Amino acid sequence: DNWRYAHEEYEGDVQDVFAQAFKGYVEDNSDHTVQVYRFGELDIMEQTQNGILQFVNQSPGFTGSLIPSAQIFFIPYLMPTDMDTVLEFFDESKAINEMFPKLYAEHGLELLKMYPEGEMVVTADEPITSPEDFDNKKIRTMTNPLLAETYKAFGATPTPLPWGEVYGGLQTGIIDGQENPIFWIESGGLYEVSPNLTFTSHGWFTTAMMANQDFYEGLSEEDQQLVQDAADAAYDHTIEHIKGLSEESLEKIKAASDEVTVTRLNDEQIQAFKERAPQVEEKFIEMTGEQGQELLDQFKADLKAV
Ligand SMILES: CC1=N[C@H](C(=O)O)CCN1
Ligand SMILES: [Mg+2]
Ligand SMILES: [Mg+2]
Ligand SMILES: [Mg+2]
Ligand SMILES: [Mg+2]
Repeated sequence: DNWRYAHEEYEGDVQDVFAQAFKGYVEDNSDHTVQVYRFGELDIMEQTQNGILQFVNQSPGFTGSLIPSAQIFFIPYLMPTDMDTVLEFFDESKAINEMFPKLYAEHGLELLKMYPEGEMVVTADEPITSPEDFDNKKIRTMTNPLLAETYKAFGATPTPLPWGEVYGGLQTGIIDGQENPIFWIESGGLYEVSPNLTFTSHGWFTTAMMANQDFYEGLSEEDQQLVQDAADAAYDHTIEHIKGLSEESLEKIKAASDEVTVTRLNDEQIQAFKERAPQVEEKFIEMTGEQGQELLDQFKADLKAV
């Protein structure tokens, strides 16, 4: 059979590395093919829920509108800063590995893997060292309600836009900045039009890969196990890919542009942003109720454990 798989990124980007590794495993261990669509090549969540696509890689930044619990990743300062700790969290978290699949299943999706891509970095038309520096800045975010609340809490004017409108928007001043991992800032050339990078340490860009659940449940036991084993292979390959990637990506940006500036917030500057985090957490629970509180409690337990 041929299984269609869509993701949000371009050739060679972190989601594509995961996708090609998944494809490779399926094709090396079966007679099936995986047809991968990169960004723009086909909405993708709609097409997966209605069965046009078999697999989709969608980030909580977008899925959080449909699946409110996925907004948890946008509570700032909740996630750890360092790669090693984040990796252990994604490996061991009940919230990630048991609770989230149930929440996705409510929407007709078989959640196969969640994984990190890289630390979130702000880019803007000036260095952002305090919430006051965000005042009257239009900062583009992905399109979920809580992420807009995070940026409002930080002092910015969130301008939730889809990805396609971002480069041009920064170029012509529709927006004043954005947030993304360094590998994407590099690969998308965003540093050309948004040259001041600030490492706020507030979060990680994370993503999820899932199947249409009716499709998955219709597969033979053998093929279901093939998919699980492919997802595991892809996860391991991708985790190895992201090791050192942010550092390499930043060196590439510095090599390409003398106009780029890098601001790393110190502990005092970080605390000023962390002061804004609790009211975001309360909005998350007001958006998700007792079920959201249960997830958040487990997510926090899991972070304590690592
Ligand atoms: C890192 C990344 N950013 C996109 C965005 O900010 O819309 C979505 C796909 N991947
Ligand atoms: Mg100002
Ligand atoms: Mg204002
Ligand atoms: Mg150098
Ligand atoms: Mg040069």
